[PDB]
Amino acid sequence: ASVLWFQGGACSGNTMSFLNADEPNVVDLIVDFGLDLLWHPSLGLELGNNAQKVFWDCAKGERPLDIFVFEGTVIEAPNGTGQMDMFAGRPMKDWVTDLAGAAQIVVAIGDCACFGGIPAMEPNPSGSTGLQFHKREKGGFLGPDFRSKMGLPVINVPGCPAHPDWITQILVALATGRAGDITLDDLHRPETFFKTFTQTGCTRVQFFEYKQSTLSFGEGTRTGCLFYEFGCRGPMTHSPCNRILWNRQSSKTRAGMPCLGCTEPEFPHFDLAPGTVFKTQKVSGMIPKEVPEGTDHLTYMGLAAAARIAAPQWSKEDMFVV
Amino acid sequence: SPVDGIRRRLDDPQVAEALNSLLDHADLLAVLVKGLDGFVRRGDDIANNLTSAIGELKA
Amino acid sequence: SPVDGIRRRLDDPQVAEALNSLLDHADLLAVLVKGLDGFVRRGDDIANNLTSAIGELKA
Amino acid sequence: LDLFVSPLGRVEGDLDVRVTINDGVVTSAWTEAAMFRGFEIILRGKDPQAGLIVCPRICGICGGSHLYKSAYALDTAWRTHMPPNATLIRNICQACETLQSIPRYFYALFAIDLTNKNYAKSKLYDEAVRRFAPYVGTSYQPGVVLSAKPVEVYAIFGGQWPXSSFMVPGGVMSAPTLSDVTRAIAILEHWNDNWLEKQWLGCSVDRWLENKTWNDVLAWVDENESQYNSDCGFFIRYCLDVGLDKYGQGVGNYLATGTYFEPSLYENPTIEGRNAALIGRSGVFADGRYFEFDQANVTEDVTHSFYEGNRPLHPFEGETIPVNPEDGRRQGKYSWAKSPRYAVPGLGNVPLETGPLARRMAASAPDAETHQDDDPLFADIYNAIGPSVMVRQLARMHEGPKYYKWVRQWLDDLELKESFYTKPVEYAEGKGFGSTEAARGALSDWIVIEDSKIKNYQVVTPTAWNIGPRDASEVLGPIEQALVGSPIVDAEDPVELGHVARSFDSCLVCTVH
Ligand code: FCO
Ligand code: F3S
Ligand code: F3S
Ligand code: F3S
Ligand SMILES: [Mg+2]
Ligand code: 3NI
Repeated sequence: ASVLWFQGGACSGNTMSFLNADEPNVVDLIVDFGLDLLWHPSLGLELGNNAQKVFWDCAKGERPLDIFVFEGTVIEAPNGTGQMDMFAGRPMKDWVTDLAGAAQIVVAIGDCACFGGIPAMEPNPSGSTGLQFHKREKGGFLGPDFRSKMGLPVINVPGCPAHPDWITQILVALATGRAGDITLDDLHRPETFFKTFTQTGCTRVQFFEYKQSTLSFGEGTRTGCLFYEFGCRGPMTHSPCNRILWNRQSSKTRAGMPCLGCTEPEFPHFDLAPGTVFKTQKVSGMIPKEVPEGTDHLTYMGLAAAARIAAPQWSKEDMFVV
Repeated sequence: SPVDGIRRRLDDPQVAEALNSLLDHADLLAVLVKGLDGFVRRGDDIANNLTSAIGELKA
Repeated sequence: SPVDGIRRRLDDPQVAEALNSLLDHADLLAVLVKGLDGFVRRGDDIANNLTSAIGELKA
Repeated sequence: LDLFVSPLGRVEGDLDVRVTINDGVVTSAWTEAAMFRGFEIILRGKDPQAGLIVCPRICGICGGSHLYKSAYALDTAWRTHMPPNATLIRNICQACETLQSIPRYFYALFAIDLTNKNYAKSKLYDEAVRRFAPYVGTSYQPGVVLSAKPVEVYAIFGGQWPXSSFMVPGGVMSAPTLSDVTRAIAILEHWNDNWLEKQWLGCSVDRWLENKTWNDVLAWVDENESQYNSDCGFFIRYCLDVGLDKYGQGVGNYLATGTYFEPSLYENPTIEGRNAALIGRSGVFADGRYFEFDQANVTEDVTHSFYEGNRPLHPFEGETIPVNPEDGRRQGKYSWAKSPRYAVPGLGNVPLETGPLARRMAASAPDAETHQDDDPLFADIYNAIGPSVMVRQLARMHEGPKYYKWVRQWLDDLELKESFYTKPVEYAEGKGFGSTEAARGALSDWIVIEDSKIKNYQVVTPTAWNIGPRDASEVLGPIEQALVGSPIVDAEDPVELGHVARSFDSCLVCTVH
């Protein structure tokens, strides 16, 4: 299975995260799983005209392209020319058009590629967009109706960056005959990773249940949930970040950092407008503006009051102790 | 225009009378919403008061 | 004109003060109406939750 | 022969290199950073801490460095207090990201070019291919695989790597537990034993750090078979055999902003107190002389960059106003990289090479305080054989043992019962300068907070220093001058251009942001 991994408006964080892959690690994925990595800007040996030969052979159908991985945004500026992202003699968006049209499967890795991500933040100087989404709005660069040659839409492996498993396990599934096991949600994300929430497996959910808030960073995060004071988007964000830990160690929320909802197409949420960074926007100083997914403010607040009343003593004390 | 129609409704003697009576008691509405804002902003305190009250009945 | 009269009431210092306080806590009113909209749009779910709860007490 | 190489990959982003070749030697070079995201534009008007989220996204491999310096930019802007544990965690995570970068870059990005057919006549070529071939090289696979371990340490403290924002004004978000520190130590020791010492060095880190002269390094290579056949010993021998010590010299002038604060010396971050608090010392090495780094001397020129502007701007007054590359090329602009220049007295606004070599030169400066990196090795190497692809790479690799030792000690220094965060006052106004040495060199944020919003946010990345285009005086950037003089055996595969550009560990996503 040939893989061509291109980077548009990328920071290469998805590649670096991918390189952190374990079980399989990246080398075993590239070699031992029958995935022929034709080229990758961070890893491909070919430069210049040899690299362009590889790209053109993929684009024109001279050689098969099974998986086109795209990382980074599709940069369309200036004026829709895409010249703020010139790659191998073309605007990167033209490469995207050709290769997405050539690939059996197109995988957008990372929010930039999936939805536009950080570069698509206003004022979006690069005219960045995702492959098939611009933020939540379906269509992105390739259009809502784009399908790869295997009939799939762009497989969106979101995250900023995506966790290595979010892509590697998909690649293994494709390589092991389990492509049919891959189900995609409405954002084209693999449901095997994105039916759960970041909160799922968060070490602070018991504090969340009892509405015990982390009050401060550092040692303050030895207790409490980050939802109330730090804008944790865990309960509104689909991800397996607390199921499949980052770097096989931790997750933002475990570590005391609020989930920024990076697997969600709106990321960065509120465009990091003043007062929204590591803060919970609240109505009347006590009602969160955004409640967990599938809850309403009325029920959520009633249950929150009940939980605060029922909260056991340990939920009010440090638990992630030295 | 639909906005023109809301201005047209505002002209209605009966609508106007009711809107005037609402603005006569707008202070009471303001105070009840302020009271609710207060209650909400002290909801944590009231929850701690109910926790200490239940905790007494527990002991 | 009756609409002119509502504009006249708006000028009133006390009416204005109350309307300003209402617009101060308008976020609370918005969130409570959004909470109600949420509760209504998930009313079927809450009804299914009460059905499963009563159905447990039935068994 | 005008040769346009596009893409020149394995530089973490979009790079094209134009070279004029005469008699098989590059006589002039243009580096063209080809991809622009405009994060400085995006950050304007955002939350003052938006940099902690956005700046790591400038780059995947060195986002932790971005986070480090953005956090310190806020710490200085807001006059925060940094608990020593927070400083230690920041140091540990910055250094761990660098320790990940060192092998990951060396094997995945740089050393595979050692398998180029241009070296087929070398007696070491078969071994070079066995070791460094992409994805199958016997040194490539363990080096790349184990490169993920140091950022496991990063994730222990920051939740994840890449893309944590856990370094915040006033400290870090996290509260390490005992098992966090013990596991971080175990991960670091395992990585050191299995890659750094077993594979890279073939000896202990201590034995390597005993090398104080170039002759010491050569004696170390020949000392025993383990060091001789180590990746380091083999790399040195390969460089000397194939001529990687003979080109890529570059400017010979270096900028290190330094990083790794001594916790007791930077508890209250200020711009003015920054240099004294550094462990990895700042320092400018220009015209064979040492100068103190001063951020006030930093300008960015956009004369040949795709930005509007007519004078070099100190980043506090920096602007990022893109021009259409078609128009810019009509004006002689050829790169999305700005041209960072440093005002050195008696030299004007000069290009300075950033990176591990710059750091090693800075570490060779006199008058090091006790907490500071005092290492004469690369002063001696610079005086003995001068800069080159080999020497630049050796500086990078030399940081491995040194930073490993620092990280191990910092992990021991953590006082787990003590604070990791002092809640700062989020002032509506402030001017912050945060700087660090990312793996590739001086990374700096100049932030201006006004009205509780980001008024200005200017990032100057190390590769911008290195790969930034000619300034208004047409003075080539460090990578451009390093390319000049490079032999070109095969214009169809001009691997020497790759050797020079990648010896800087060029990161083009950082270059442009
Ligand atoms: N290292 C690194 Fe990235 C670059 N250049 C930054 O800073
Ligand atoms: S990791 Fe980087 S490539 Fe985009 S998805 Fe996040 S900014
Ligand atoms: S339970 Fe965890 S995911 Fe966030 S909302 Fe609380 S810290
Ligand atoms: S910010 Fe992203 S990486 Fe996971 S913890 Fe939240 S979905
Ligand atoms: Mg900049
Ligand atoms: Ni980088």
